Amino acid sequence: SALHWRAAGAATVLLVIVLLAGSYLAVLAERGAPGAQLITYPRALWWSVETATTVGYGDLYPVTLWGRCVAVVVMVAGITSFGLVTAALATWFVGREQERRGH
Amino acid sequence: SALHWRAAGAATVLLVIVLLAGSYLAVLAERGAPGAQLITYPRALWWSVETATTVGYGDLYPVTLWGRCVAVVVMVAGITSFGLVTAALATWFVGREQERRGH
Amino acid sequence: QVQLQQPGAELVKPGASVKLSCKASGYTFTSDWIHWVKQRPGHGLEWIGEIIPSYGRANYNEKIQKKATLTADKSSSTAFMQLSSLTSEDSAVYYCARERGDGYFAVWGAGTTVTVSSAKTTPPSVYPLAPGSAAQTNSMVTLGCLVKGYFPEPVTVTWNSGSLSSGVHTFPAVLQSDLYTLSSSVTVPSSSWPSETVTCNVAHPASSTKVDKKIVPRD
Amino acid sequence: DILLTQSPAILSVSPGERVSFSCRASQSIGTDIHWYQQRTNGSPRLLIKYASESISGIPSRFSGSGSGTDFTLSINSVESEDIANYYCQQSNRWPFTFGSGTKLEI
Amino acid sequence: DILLTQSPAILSVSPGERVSFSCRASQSIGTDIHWYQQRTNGSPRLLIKYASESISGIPSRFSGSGSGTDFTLSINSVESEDIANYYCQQSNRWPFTFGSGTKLEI
Ligand SMILES: CCCC[N+](CCCC)(CCCC)CCCC
Ligand SMILES: CCCCCCCCCO
Ligand SMILES: CCCCCCCCCO
Ligand SMILES: [Tl+]
Ligand SMILES: [Tl+]
Ligand SMILES: [Tl+]
Ligand SMILES: [Tl+]
Repeated sequence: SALHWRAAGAATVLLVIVLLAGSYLAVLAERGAPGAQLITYPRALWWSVETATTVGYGDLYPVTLWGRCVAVVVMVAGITSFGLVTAALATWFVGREQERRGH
Repeated sequence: SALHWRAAGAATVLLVIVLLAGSYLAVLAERGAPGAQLITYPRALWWSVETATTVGYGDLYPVTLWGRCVAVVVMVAGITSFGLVTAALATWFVGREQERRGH
Repeated sequence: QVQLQQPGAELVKPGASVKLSCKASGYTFTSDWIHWVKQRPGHGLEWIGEIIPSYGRANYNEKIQKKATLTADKSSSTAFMQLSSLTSEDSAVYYCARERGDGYFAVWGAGTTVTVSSAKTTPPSVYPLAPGSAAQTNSMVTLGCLVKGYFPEPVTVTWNSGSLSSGVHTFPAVLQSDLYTLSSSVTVPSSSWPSETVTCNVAHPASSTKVDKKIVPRD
Repeated sequence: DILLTQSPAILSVSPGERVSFSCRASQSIGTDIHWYQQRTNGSPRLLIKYASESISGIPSRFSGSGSGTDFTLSINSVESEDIANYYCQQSNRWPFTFGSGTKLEI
Repeated sequence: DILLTQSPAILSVSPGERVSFSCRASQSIGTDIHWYQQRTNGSPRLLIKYASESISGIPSRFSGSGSGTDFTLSINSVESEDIANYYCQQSNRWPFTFGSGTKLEI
């Protein structure tokens, strides 16, 4: 198991922990704020996913300071993990291309 | 400290300066435009973050020319920084994979 | 089985304060929220607030004056709602419900009847009600028992320990200068009584009393 | 905060007829409306969740519908056990809110 | 531009009773409503910010609620010092706007 693949895996597992923790913390953060809609766990988990992927449809989003803070972590964990998968694929291509060049 | 890591850091610090400056300039740009909602600093800072990450929920967004210009810088600074983190991770993986190949 | 347990009643003097409890059973998830709903006599449901026991965070309806304070004891699976400095306006049934974090109230408690007055607690006098000697009957016979002179509400009246349900009517209590009165009526087939026993069980939570009364023919 | 309006406070229906309870939301709330039944001296009982999702242990006689601002709780062929107060509640925006309620009269 | 409507211009209440001031927004504005108090010959004084956030230095007797289009400023147990004009103002969309105001009368 090469490093880039161990990191990709680690990244995926971690991102999933951030999606769950984040969903739990968003709801906890948003309740108490009138008009808040990021207030039930199931859709909160869905919200976290569309936030981690950066899609952000606009159906759900935090309105509180702490909920938005939770959001930032989720966004960054999402952008960073996927990016780390991109970098792991680049490594795979570079090394195979090396072998192919007989370097 | 390798280059890719110094750049990643520099990138993060810079992105944070663009998030703050941008929030300040968005508000300054948007006030005076009826219907504008990107008009108070706290949510403006939140807006800048979701713009830098490209999530763009749709809760806040500029309606003025200058506010949108501010937006472009924030988007590009956001897309560029994170991408620069991806490239820094690729470098880390490529070099470790080199050592692993004993190249 | 019974998931939320709330004590039947609590009497409180104007200005004083009380703490109601809500012991939970069945499944417990860190995602659970315990809610408190206030219902005044002749009024609808009113949301007081909520609490996430697995964190201790509570939120309150900002549309009404805050007379409550939510807390929970994770170990005893017990949520408590403290009502402080009450007035007659605070008298009502207070239910607690469990919400799995999905928006709806799956289960509710029986609710605690809170009464705010200076009056004293008085258990009831459960007199029986059997038909007089000159009373004829048909396929059925109507017995009953009088619950009088009690305070505050409520009083659960069952027949034969709840084993007798049909033919039962328990009329709303009427207030008579600091004391309540009500009657419950049960109807069984004439042939069955007094061949088969018929007893009215009267429980008065505020006075921690519970009494029985066999309804037998008149001397 | 979302206001829930329960059309007529009382509904008169003939035995076995079909009855519909209306619950209007002051704004669009998807299908985040839940119905409760409450008999005299009773605790509220969940009848329908998320506008139309049935709850086991509840007669198939009960069904709910609607989305957005208008929701309906229906009882196909009403019977005496159904005499009670029916409430709708929303979980779309905080805080959760209840409708004033509608009494079923046979 | 957002119009803020303050229901009755004058509100009559008995000493110590609870009073509620209504402020309606011509469109949905979250909780971006702020309440001001102004006594005769006085400057406006911030009472509540963001619909329900209390301000230190302000009696706990005052509280606000609502979100979207309907907001309420409440005074639990009114007293003479409370006689004044109450205004609501919004910061949701530019330009900021004020409600016409409601006078408290005891
Ligand atoms: C130029 C837009 C780039 C959008 N990204 C990548 C494309 C996604 C289809 C979204 C990543 C979501 C994990 C990167 C956003 C970086 C802030
Ligand atoms: C990232 C740290 C957790 C976010 C804050 C949670 C606040 C919960 C409510 O009090
Ligand atoms: C990127 C340069 C700053 C954006 C323009 C700000 C205009 C402020 C208002 O006059
Ligand atoms: Tl994106
Ligand atoms: Tl997006
Ligand atoms: Tl978007
Ligand atoms: Tl969007």
